[PDB]
Amino acid sequence: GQEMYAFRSEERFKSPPILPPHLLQVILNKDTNPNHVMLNHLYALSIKDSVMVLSATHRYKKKYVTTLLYKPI
Amino acid sequence: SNSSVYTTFMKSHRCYDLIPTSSKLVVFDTSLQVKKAFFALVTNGVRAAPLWDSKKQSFVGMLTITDFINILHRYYKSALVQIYELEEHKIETWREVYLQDSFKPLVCISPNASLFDAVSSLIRNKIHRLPVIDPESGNTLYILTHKRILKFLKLFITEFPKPEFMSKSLEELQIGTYANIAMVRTTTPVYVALGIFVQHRVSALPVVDEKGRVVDIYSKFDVINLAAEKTYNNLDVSVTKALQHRSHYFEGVLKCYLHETLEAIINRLVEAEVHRLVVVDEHDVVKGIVSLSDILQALVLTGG
Amino acid sequence: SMAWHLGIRSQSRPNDIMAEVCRAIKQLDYEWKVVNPYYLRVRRKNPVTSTFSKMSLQLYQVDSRTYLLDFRSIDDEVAPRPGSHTIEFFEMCANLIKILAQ
Ligand SMILES: Nc1ncnc2c1ncn2[C@@H]1O[C@H](COP(=O)(O)OP(=O)(O)OP(=O)(O)O)[C@@H](O)[C@H]1O
Ligand SMILES: Nc1ncnc2c1ncn2[C@@H]1O[C@H](COP(=O)(O)OP(=O)(O)OP(=O)(O)O)[C@@H](O)[C@H]1O
Ligand SMILES: Nc1ncnc2c1ncn2[C@@H]1O[C@H](COP(=O)(O)O)[C@@H](O)[C@H]1O
Repeated sequence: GQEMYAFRSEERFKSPPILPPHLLQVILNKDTNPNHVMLNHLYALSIKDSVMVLSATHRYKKKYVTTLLYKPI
Repeated sequence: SNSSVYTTFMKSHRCYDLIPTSSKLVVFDTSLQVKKAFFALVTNGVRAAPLWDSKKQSFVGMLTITDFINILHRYYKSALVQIYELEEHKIETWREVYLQDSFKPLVCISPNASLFDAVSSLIRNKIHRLPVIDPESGNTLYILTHKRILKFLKLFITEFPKPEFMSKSLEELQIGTYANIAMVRTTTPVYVALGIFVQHRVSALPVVDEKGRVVDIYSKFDVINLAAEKTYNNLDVSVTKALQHRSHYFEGVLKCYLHETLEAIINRLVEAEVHRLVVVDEHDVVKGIVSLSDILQALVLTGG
Repeated sequence: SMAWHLGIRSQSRPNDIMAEVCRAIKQLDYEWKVVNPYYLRVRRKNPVTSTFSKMSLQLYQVDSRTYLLDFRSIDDEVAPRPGSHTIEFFEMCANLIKILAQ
């Protein structure tokens, strides 16, 4: 009959994938106040005074809005 | 003139057509402290923010400079009587404090609705901020204003098979307000100015000298500047001193005469990117105001 | 609105991160599927509106010691009242973060 043996993938999913193909870890929007695949991704400011600021850019037809939600914790 | 190139253009364009390729939108949860919310407006360089009720899971209203004005006036009078509730109010709690039985539900417009419908809704509801909300998503896409609408009209009608009414004066068309003009003087304290805003429901006050000549303009826009300060105690200062906090060279107040054509007024307003002109006589004495509201109301009821 | 950070970062073990997010998802009554050991698809029924919202979670390595949890909303397929896909996405992320992190 003989016992059968298992060769197991291992690795690939040892360690999470590295971040940047083109996805930016930090966005600076000082500006004295055209990017690809950051659409639909959650962005945030550092928490301040028990308030979260969550943000994302979404597309409606050919228009893009960056929405910010200020939300107590 | 009548039936208008304007009326037809407005009926044949969707609200979507005026949304910029890219914009930002600030939304507040109604549990947010009022004080933090108004500071966020300044921070983000934004008038108007839709309000989201998390329990109800819906947009319930807008937060504007007017709301800030109502709150400060209330705060200022309450403090003199040692009541300090207001500035620890959440958006929710202030809303129930004034939206009592008095019901003002959120007014919005679909991206697929006509620009005519937008203009009518703004006028009918006596409002300056019309959120464009996608019915399929429930997402607010943009907040539509009179300024944006007029600019769009100026630009995309800018051909002229021209209505006869465009060559007629504000005088003959009777566009503008020419009585009971709410104004202040150089020395008028900010809290007095607040009271006037609260009573008259008016977006700006001409600042006049001893002879009633206009020398400056105190807008509600200039009022959220106070949300940047940490004390709110500087409401006793004059309108003049409060206006020092402006960004830019203040070239002067943008004026017009009663005898200028609607065309010239529309052109000046769109290029200046301001909400109103102060109507003035030969000698700078204020005779009235012509606002973006006045113009859009005229264009929708067919010019003048 | 000056310095914006993608998702949230952690120096916790990647296995601990994923395991804890999965426990949060289940505690929150969301449904999920494991696409990869570091990539989850989640689906939530709005207990008020009865609508369904989907999002993706992806863990990344940003340092030798640091990981980034990334949240991405998945696009579906007069007065408004109930629902906004975008706001609901934020609340989903917020609920998930609160219920599994720090
Ligand atoms: N789309 C809307 N639906 C319901 N209520 C609104 C809407 N927009 C504004 N309001 C409310 O109406 C009142 C005045 O709003 P308005 O938009 O005129 O204020 P504003 O933006 O300060 O205008 P302005 O500075 O031009 O006077 C506020 O109490 C505000 O919350
Ligand atoms: N007639 C005028 N002359 C000179 N400056 C003006 C005039 N009207 C407004 N301003 C200034 O322009 C700035 C913008 O004010 P405005 O009243 O247009 O508010 P806004 O938010 O830009 O307009 P809107 O409410 O239509 O979007 C303010 O600082 C105000 O003092
Ligand atoms: N200071 C003011 N005094 C009296 N009426 C005004 C004043 N400012 C604006 N109005 C009028 O009020 C209406 C709404 O204007 P606005 O507040 O500018 O949107 C318009 O008919 C304006 O002409």
